[PDB]
Amino acid sequence: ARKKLRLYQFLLGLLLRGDMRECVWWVEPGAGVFQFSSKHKELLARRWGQQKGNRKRMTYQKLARALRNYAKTGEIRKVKRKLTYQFDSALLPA
DNA sequence: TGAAAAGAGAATTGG
DNA sequence: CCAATTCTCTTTTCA
Ligand SMILES: *O[C@H]1C[C@H](n2cnc3c(N)ncnc32)O[C@@H]1CO
Ligand SMILES: *O[C@H]1C[C@H](n2cc(C)c(=O)[nH]c2=O)O[C@@H]1CO
Repeated sequence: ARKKLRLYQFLLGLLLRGDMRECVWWVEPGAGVFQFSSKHKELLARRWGQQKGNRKRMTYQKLARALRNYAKTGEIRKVKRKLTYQFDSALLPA
C-alpha cells in the first residue's frame, strides 16, 4: 500500500522550499498565513492533480473545496482575505 | 457587471 | 473508511 501526499503537506512543502512562488507565497511567515495567486493558481492546482494521479484535471475550485474540509481538523483555515489561508501553528517552526 | 471568490451537500474513489 | 475527488447549485465580492 503506497502513500500519497496530503494537501496541507503539498502546500506547506511548496512554501518552505520556495517552489511555485508565482502561484503561492507567505503573507505572514511567522503566523503561517499564505495566499494563492489570482491569475496563476490554476498552475499549482493541476500540479497537485498530476502528483496525486487523479483521473480529471485538478482545478482550484476542487482544491479549495478540499481545503475547507480541514476546518473540521484544524490543519488549515480560511482567512478573511482573498485566496488567503493559515496553517495551524503545530505545522510551523518556532 | 460578469468573472471571481466563497460556500456547500453528497455520491464517489484510490488505496 | 480515510482523504480527498467530483459534481452541482447558490450567493456575495470585486475589479
Ligand atoms: O452596466 C452597468 C453596471 C456596470 N458596472 C460595472 N462596474 C460597476 C460598478 N463598480 N458599479 C456600478 N455599475 C458598474 O456599468 C453600468 C453602470 O455604469
Ligand atoms: O468502515 C468500514 C468499511 C471500511 N473499509 C471498507 C472497504 C471496502 C475497504 O476497502 N477498506 C475499508 O477500510 O472498513 C470498515 C469495516 O472493516
